[PDB]
Amino acid sequence: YRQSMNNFQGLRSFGCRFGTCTVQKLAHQIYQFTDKDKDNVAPRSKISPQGY
Repeated sequence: YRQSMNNFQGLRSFGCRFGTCTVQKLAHQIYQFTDKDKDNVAPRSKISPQGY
């Protein structure tokens, strides 16, 4: 089993200008807690961990 990794304003939420830890990889969640916009894609449609 696994759980959250962390939580804060934004201290360790960045390190590389581009790659696997940039505004692009971070914004992935920016629209996950609000989901204001959509582009024919969802976290459930892609993967299906079934709450693991």
